[PDB]
Amino acid sequence: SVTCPGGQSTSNSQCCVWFDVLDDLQTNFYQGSKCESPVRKILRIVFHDAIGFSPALTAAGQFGGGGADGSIIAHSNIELAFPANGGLTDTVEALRAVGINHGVSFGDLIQFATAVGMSNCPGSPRLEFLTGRSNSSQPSPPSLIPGPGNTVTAILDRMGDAGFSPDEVVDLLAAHSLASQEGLNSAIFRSPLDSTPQVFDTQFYIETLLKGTTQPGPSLGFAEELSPFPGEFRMRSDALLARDSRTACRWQSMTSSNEVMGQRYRAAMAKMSVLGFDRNALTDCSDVIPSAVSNNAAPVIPGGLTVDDIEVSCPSEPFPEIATASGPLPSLAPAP
Ligand code: HEM
Ligand SMILES: *[C@@H]1O[C@H](CO)[C@@H](O)[C@H](O)[C@H]1NC(C)=O
Ligand SMILES: *[C@@H]1O[C@H](CO)[C@@H](O)[C@H](O)[C@@H]1O
Ligand SMILES: [Ca+2]
Ligand SMILES: [Ca+2]
Ligand SMILES: [Mg+2]
Repeated sequence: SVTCPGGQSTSNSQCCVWFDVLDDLQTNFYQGSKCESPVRKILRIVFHDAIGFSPALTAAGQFGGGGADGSIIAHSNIELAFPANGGLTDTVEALRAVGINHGVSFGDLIQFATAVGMSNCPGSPRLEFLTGRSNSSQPSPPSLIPGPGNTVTAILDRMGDAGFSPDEVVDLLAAHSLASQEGLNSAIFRSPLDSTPQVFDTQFYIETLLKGTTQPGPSLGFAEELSPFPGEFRMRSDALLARDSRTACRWQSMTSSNEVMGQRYRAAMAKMSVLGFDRNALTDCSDVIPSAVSNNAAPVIPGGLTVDDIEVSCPSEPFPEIATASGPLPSLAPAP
């Protein structure tokens, strides 16, 4: 182990630079270690950056993309033109300057920012952080990012090609527990995807399974479905994934334990963090990531709804026993 200039101990000298980056991101990018829009955006970026990897394209004699190579920043001119990459400009620009001023690769920076961002959100696991990804990259081919109107088959197909099994697709989606939408229905800008957009918990999995009864906006936008209460937005792909036979059971098993959800997501994320790379070539700097405060709230079916309102879709196991909150129906405020 080594002791960096500032006095912090670490297992590798290549981790030292990150303590400075941590200080920078928390102060400025995160505006005081907060769990607001900046974290959710970075979470969109890390997914959109890494999934630009496709062994099948490579098989068809084409460039399949370099994965988590930081290409979304390096080639933002091309990638930010992608339909799926709307609303990310200001975030890409802010990160570009951080990577430049610290001499760290874009690929590594995006991964670091994700782990650090999540620590500011109660309930989040301590994500793994590897460093050593090259700073060079080619722009990602278009159409490698799954969209909200895609069919479950198409989604599982794209993710499978990248290396994720259906279970892992459900695990990765835990990120929607700290999410809102800004571009699917602008009339309800920043409507949350679950009742706790600042808490990494199982509410997302529970709420997407409740019967859709409400139209939160003046109209139902593109790829929008009815949600269980005012202020909450339900994306079509989440709705289908929650109920599809190929993913239903994993989804349901994610409702009762925050601990299990965290562990699974963390594992899935570690796998996604190295798409396009060989982890044996990277250096482990996980010890730099701070812990997130604990979330002790129990998973609950909100607003007087009961298990009778849950559209059970898994045939092999009963819906688990969880708490029920008293009414009335909540009305979600926009995410910050
Ligand atoms: C089946 C794959 C997925 C689809 C189809 C999908 C689609 C979307 C869409 C359309 C939005 C709304 C963006 C907007 O209009 O502002 C969204 C938001 C979000 N997504 Fe995904 N997503 C998927 C997987 C994931 C994964 C794996 C992550 C990252 C680990 C993630 C993280 C986020 C976050 C945090 C937001 C919130 C952004 C914000 O509040 O500004 N999603 N997702
Ligand atoms: C990474 O590449 C960009 C150009 O894409 C450059 O401006 C930046 O300084 C490079 N960073 C490092 C750490 O080499
Ligand atoms: C529920 O009420 C909230 C405020 O408490 C709104 O944001 C939402 O659109 C709905 O009226
Ligand atoms: Ca990429
Ligand atoms: Ca949540
Ligand atoms: Mg009822």
